[PDB]
Amino acid sequence: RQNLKSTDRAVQQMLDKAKREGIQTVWDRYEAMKPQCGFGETGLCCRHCLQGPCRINPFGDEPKVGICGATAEVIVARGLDRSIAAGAAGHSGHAKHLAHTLKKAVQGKAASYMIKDRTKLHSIAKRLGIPTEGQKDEDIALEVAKAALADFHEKDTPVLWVTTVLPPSRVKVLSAHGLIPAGIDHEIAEIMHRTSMGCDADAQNLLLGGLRCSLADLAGCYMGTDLADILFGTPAPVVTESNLGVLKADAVNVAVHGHNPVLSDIIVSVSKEMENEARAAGATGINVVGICCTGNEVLMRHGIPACTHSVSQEMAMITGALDAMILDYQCIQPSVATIAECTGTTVITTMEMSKITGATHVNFAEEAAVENAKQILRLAIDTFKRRKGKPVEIPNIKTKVVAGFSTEAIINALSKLNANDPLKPLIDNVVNGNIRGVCLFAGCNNVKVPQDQNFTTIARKLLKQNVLVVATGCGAGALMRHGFMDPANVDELCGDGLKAVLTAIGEANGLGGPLPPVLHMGSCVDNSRAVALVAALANRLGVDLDRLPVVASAAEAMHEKAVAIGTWAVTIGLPTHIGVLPPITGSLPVTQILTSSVKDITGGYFIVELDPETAADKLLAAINERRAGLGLPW
Amino acid sequence: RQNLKSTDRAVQQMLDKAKREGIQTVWDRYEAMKPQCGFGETGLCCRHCLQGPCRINPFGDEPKVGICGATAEVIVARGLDRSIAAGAAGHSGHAKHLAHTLKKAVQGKAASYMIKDRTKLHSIAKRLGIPTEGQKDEDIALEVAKAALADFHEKDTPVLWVTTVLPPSRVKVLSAHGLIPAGIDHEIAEIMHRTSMGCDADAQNLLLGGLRCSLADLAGCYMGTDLADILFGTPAPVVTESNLGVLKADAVNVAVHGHNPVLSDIIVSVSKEMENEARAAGATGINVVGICCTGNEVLMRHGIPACTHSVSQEMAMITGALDAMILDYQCIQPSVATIAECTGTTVITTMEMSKITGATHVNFAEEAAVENAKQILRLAIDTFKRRKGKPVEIPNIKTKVVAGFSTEAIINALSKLNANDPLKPLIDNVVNGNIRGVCLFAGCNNVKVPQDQNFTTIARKLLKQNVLVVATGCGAGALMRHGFMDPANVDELCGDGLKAVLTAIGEANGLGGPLPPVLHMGSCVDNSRAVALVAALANRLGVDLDRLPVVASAAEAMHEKAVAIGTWAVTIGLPTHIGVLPPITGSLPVTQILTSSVKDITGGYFIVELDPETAADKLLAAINERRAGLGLPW
Ligand code: SF4
Ligand code: SF4
Ligand code: FES
Ligand code: FES
Ligand SMILES: [Fe+3]
Ligand SMILES: [Fe+3]
Repeated sequence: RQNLKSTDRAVQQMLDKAKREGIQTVWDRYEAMKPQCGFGETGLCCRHCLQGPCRINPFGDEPKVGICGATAEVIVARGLDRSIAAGAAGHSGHAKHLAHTLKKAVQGKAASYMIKDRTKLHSIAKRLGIPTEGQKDEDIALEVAKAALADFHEKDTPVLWVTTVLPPSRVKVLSAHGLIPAGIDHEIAEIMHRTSMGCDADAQNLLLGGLRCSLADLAGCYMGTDLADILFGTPAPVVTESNLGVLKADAVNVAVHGHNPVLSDIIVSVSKEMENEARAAGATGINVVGICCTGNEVLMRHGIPACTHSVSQEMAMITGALDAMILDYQCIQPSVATIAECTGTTVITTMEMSKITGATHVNFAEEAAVENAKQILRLAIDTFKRRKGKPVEIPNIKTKVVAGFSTEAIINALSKLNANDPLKPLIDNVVNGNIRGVCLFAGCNNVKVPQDQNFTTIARKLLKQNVLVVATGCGAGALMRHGFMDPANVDELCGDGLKAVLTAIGEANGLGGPLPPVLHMGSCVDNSRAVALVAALANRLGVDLDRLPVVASAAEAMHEKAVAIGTWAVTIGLPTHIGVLPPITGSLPVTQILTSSVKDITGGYFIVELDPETAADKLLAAINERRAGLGLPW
Repeated sequence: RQNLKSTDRAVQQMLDKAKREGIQTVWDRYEAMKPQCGFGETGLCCRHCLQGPCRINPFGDEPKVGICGATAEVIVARGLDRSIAAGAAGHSGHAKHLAHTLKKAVQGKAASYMIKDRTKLHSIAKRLGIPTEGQKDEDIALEVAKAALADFHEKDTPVLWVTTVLPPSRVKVLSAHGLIPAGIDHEIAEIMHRTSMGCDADAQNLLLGGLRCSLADLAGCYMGTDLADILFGTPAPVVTESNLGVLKADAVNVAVHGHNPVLSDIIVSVSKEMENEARAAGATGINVVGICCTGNEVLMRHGIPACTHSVSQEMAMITGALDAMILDYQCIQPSVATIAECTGTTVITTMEMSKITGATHVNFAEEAAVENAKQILRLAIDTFKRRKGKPVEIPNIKTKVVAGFSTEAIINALSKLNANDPLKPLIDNVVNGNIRGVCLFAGCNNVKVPQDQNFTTIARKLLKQNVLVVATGCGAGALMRHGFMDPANVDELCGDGLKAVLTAIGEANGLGGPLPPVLHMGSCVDNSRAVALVAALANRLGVDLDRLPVVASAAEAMHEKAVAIGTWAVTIGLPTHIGVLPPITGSLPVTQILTSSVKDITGGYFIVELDPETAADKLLAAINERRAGLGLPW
């Protein structure tokens, strides 16, 4: 039964096709891996030196300790810290790329890029303390780019993409515990050092370092969103579609996959100039579709329809209609390069540090972006021509998606109810119980969990209990593909209080109907937008984030990046659910820190719960405990 | 039989004591780990996301590929790259600490530190291009410290502690392959990114990134040596002793253990001012002894005797006479904190990012170094008092050690034969066959190998074949403890040609006898001194390093740092032996790159050989192939 693999009907249909065609999928590779190693599952394995591999039995007799003397506590904490550092390295590497792109753009070195959002640029400069009065925009932008790059290393200030984005009282709590990062790449390196053999060997000390590195990840996320908004525009509400039915047999279908809008944004613009060239080849046009975060980026800004996400990404190929898959980095199953031989798809890498054996590599340079995009799209057009006459099987399955809810857009929507105190109508409805609290869904799909099952099960229970639900990344992807971003489903999905608020906001925005059930706040770096919203609420209320009825759920987490995000959610003060097991259960002391005693440090805490109906109850309890702490009914 | 555990008789004696006293050692923890996991041993395990753990059978049936599609090639290369990045993070973290210390010293913020080697400071400034004429030393030093810190991040120049230390022709080869690092912490982060899930998935591309990150490690090593020489003095020839017999029952015995001379150098100086305070407590004085690299640092500069190294570090404690073990970071078995409860030793950590549960922590600040050192040494004095009346068992085993052969010191010794062309007498004797070639022994001991057995077996064979042998780190430690640094053993150990050269140099230096059989070039960062010597020889000859009859051997390697060092030795052009299995054999394509096709990229290559008599033959063949390529007899 394909329903045990994915709850998405389009994915189920393509799983049937892959099976009859003998094309191995992620689910088949998972089945072939079972049973998985219990040492790795519990975190009780270490390969940090050539005396290893070392392992510790979770229970029973020897081995009980690593060869060097490393305890279970130490081994588990060191492994977790390296995962946080790896996640930080990815989000902040993405941000660094955008900083260099902005710098090039304003220095005259990359004319395909420009300041598109001047309002965003000036507001970021003001937040950072960079003067704007009497300065040319290009000079302000150069200073912002230089400040972004300076946050990667030690200097006379800490990381400003932490200290300028959280309220002073939160920064103070963190500073008292030594948790403010000194530099993003500095912290990543310090983790790698401290976790190497014969260094840090105290679980609490190790985990404090991990919390600090998670804040370096947050800075990378926030910097990425900031810079992408300057370069490509801050999102506003947009209407599009999702799921495999957005592919079109009669078009050149091009997926943008990976992460950085420096690549996907140009593919979108250049594809429109090439419509007549695609038509000369017998297509109707070029149909750009999204996969994973770079898909979210172009969905949020341009309404490009999302094809699929995360674990099911191979299924777009199995249709037979995917002419090209254009990749930068992160979250791309390398299986795509071999599946392409069977499906005909042209898989194209573009970044020097992210190649896949068997894929075609087209170097992308920001200095030649338009030229490089045309070379890529001409490969896609050629591939379309080669499938002239082949039947394709595109499931006729799609949902309507309203998205584009940046924090600026949410504030603007609320301002239609209260022009000069936009956050107040949200707060009023929390106080009166029409909004019980807020839950951010974030993160990936994971082959261990039937695809989307945790996201939808938890979201349904929260929505019925009047929780305002926001989402990013492939959590937003799951919810969009199951109709949670279609305002036509508000009546079915939402409790009466939440429906009343979504309707009041929507009617004030001229929609004649509500906002959607779930607000799509963007890509995974755009988890930083949720931070901006929550920090703005905390500041408006004069309380810290750990007193707000706000929770997060990485319900189906996979990537090291999702571990980093969950960790900074805890660090900034949120109850944070994770719906898969991180490799921590082999140490009860480490588990106790992450799920309990960190409350006394940051006010946040992990909630590890694999059963989604139980997870929803635990998330509601966390929200309601925060309501009670504010003196509110619940 | 303790000879299967260690070839060091003092270690054997303490293993007997530990056994009868029920104190578990590293060897016992290794026995309890057997059989070790074959997936980890071969590199065929991945835990880079929460879909894992993934494994690949080396041979047979499924699993054959990771869940995301990662091949054996990819998994092996990604794991290796993360080990290189971790090694870079340690050596360069050490260097960064020294850069901040020098900066503080010359800004008036840390008066226990100063410019001790003004000649070294000016020569480093000249090498970097920093002007010195008409500048105050403190201003030159501030500029050098600032340049050191700038090499950690991207800027308008590549990493100068690579490009200014290798000859232009070598830099050109590396640059053509994209291998020059852009910034030290930048490269570490880029490795962590590219090796995270769904990123780089091409073995050759991954390994090129690893070679580049290994050059970031080299820069950290060279920067560490440079800055420590400025602050603490460039080594010159010194005579001391090694092995456990350097402990003294009637003294306060204090081991300095870990890595950074910012800590050990001050412990040495302050201990002398506290002699009368130790005597009031009934001791003869404070006897500072070394373990691991920080021991090597104070041995090289001050003649502090070395107690033990690497795998046998617990044995110093088992004597019952070790009153304190003063730690900073790296290579410290965390077992020491629990062994201390049985032996009475006071284990003291000092660095915020390297704590050990159960050890006493005394924060060390460079701004208060002397005060903090006295607090630490008073704990040691108190511990001595508590063992009044307890028998101790110090093996009466020690060797004489001549050390202090910095590259400056080697050039100066050679200059007694040829004042204005000091390298020429060395080259002349290579040409005439009195010196067959040069071999650098480097790296750790590893519990899998009977301690020291590979270092001594290989060195004996090379010395008899007239190879000039230099050593660093715990390879120098092994050789010193077995008499290879005592000039009285030249007749026994050295071939006639090598004896003739060591005698000619020694007699010209007024010794009435030879240089020692092996030249101790210092700590592990001081592998950079061997680079300086080899680069100077290459420059004098007008050839690149990959034409010289110079090889390296990490004969008993353990730490991620040793993997990084071996990798940069290959990258700079050396045949590089490793005497333990790195986790690569699960991929034949990766093994073939590292042992064969990298020759076409850098001219260097790994020689993986666990049998030391065979390794010696392979190293001699590599030397002789280089002689033949220069047209020399062999
Ligand atoms: S660091 Fe310690 S626990 Fe890890 S592999 Fe090495 S000896 Fe084993
Ligand atoms: S990155 Fe790929 S091979 Fe590694 S644990 Fe995740 S699914 Fe498995
Ligand atoms: S023993 Fe299986 S993850 Fe290491
Ligand atoms: S399966 Fe043993 S190292 Fe992972
Ligand atoms: Fe993502
Ligand atoms: Fe060392």
